[PDB]
Amino acid sequence: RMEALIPVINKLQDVFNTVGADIIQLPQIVVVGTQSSGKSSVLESLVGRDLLPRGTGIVTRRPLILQLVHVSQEDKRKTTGEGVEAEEWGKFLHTKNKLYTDFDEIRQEIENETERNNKGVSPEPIHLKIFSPNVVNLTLVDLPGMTKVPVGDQPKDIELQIRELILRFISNPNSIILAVTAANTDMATSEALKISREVDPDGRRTLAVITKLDLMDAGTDAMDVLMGRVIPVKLGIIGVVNRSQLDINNKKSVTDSIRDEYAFLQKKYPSLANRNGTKYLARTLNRLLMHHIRDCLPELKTRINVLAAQYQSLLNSYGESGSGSKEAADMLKALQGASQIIAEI
Amino acid sequence: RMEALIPVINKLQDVFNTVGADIIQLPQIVVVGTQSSGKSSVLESLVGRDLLPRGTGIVTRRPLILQLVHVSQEDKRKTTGNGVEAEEWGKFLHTKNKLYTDFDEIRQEIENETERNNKGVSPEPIHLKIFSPNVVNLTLVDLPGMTKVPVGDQPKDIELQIRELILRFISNPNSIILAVTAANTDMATSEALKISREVDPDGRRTLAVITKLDLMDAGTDAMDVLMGRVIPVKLGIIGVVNRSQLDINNKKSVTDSIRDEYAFLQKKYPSLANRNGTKYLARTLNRLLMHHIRDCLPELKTRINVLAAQYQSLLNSYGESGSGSKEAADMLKALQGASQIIAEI
Repeated sequence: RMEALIPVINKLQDVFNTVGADIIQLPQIVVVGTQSSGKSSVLESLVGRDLLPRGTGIVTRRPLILQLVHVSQEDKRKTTGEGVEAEEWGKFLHTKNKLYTDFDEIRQEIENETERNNKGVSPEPIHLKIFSPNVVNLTLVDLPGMTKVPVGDQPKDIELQIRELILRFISNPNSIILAVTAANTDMATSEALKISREVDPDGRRTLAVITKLDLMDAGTDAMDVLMGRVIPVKLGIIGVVNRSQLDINNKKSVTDSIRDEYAFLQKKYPSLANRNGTKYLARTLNRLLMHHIRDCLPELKTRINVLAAQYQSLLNSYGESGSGSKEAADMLKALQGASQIIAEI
Repeated sequence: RMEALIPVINKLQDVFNTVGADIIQLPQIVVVGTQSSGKSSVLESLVGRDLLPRGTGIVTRRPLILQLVHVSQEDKRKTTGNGVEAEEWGKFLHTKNKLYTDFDEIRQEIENETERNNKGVSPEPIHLKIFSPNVVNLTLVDLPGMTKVPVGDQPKDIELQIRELILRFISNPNSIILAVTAANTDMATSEALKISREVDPDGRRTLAVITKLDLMDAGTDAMDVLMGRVIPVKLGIIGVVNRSQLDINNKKSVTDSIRDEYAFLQKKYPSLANRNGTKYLARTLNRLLMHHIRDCLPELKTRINVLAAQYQSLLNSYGESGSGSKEAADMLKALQGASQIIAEI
């Protein structure tokens, strides 16, 4: 079937990046949320294990394009450091074709690049492909979390740069914003939903994810929110119950968590349990991204053809080293690779 | 979707094999046809390139379990023995985890194992997994081709052994018979269809494939056959136009071949072109095998548990080396692996 489009857009995310993927306006999902929104837990429940750096320190302030590539369970490698085959592995773009079978080394490597003009915030994303038979085909551009208070309600000046970086990605007209908000907070005044209404006043291209449903105060529930009566978003409202830090320190598996999540949703939200949960979240994002890329593909393949022409006339106006011409030349070479990938189905 | 059943049965096809998979009655598609039925071309049009041994000699007289495993185009290997990422590769069960990037070396291995008590025909199948982004998830156990004339109409007595090998596989109640017949032959007296009516009088579990549609005599066509007015099979009759030996020697690609096949079907069979062709063949067989495995799965995992019980009582009757007890022990060990693989979805 011809909805195998996610790997093609993955290749486009790699062929640009350095030359600038912003002007291409690639169809992708931008993950926005605060730092106590369980944002890292929503991603690790899709991966199926620990991955993201779980110690704060002074790091984890950099975009992370997470590319989950589904494989069959008969597709295995040799463990890094030469038998015993590895069911899952990973590849960083900056390390080229180096293999990563130990997920502790993968998690270490994510933190090794987030720390390396950047005054604490760097716009350059980290490209990481996770090959696994337990994930669906899905790509998520993960952005640094905001503070749960507005910018003026906290001292650190660097927070303005964080919202600048977020607006840089969600200003993409072809980006789908996945806003993550906790249930034990005032979801009508969420920092994730608030900043999404800036580039998308209606809920046209925004899907809301409500986390930590079991951490709400006694006597209330998210029934009014999970039924589409509170948050004005139009791509859907999905509630999940991810792993807590206590579960991770107790080495609870994602498999055990999604099972206990289904039980929590059947007891508390029986009439809504089939449209919520981590399993439903991954299935919806896969279909949502596939349908979105297909709709934006004819626009994208014209966008590449128009941009290369205008960059060519930009080189001639430059005349006959030169940093402006070197920038245009590299961009023209990236568009040549982009046109080849689109041409190959 | 939880149609991850083709890799599961692929693992079962490997976990048995040595101990005997006949009594397990695995859900699989058995390809039957004559020497000149274009059966080998129907297999290479699904693989997408040359694969099967193309020199006769006196060999290729063994079953071939061909397991096409789809991969994403970002899933590549190192070439056996230049950088050069490998989009496709292969692994033989007898060579364990050895990699095969040169497809000429893969063809060589098929003939190295098909030649190695057997008096010209060996029931031991050759297990070969082909990982490729240009194939669909599909498994086809290919059996040695018969003679175009009946057994009594040719001198070699080994043909009786050939018919026995086919009847051994298609007598499986859970096997789907893929009958391959040429269009320039009398399909009412086809050697492939007639042996299929022995184990399957109606076309309950038989799909007919008509090849070489462009090789029919002037003034005739397969319109009466592709409309279900001739061959009494019930899973469907699909006609294809595969590469000839002239096209293979001229290094024609399968992409160009299916290009000419679609054009031929628009000219000669305009009202039926939509339900025929190689693309339709792979798409139909992929759904056909997936649905068949899902229908046979609840009974299959009951069979494994019952067989293990009956093999246990068989050991007890044996009492207190011994080839009969060793056979029962191996079957209990293989069924132990089968039960674990089935338990994991």
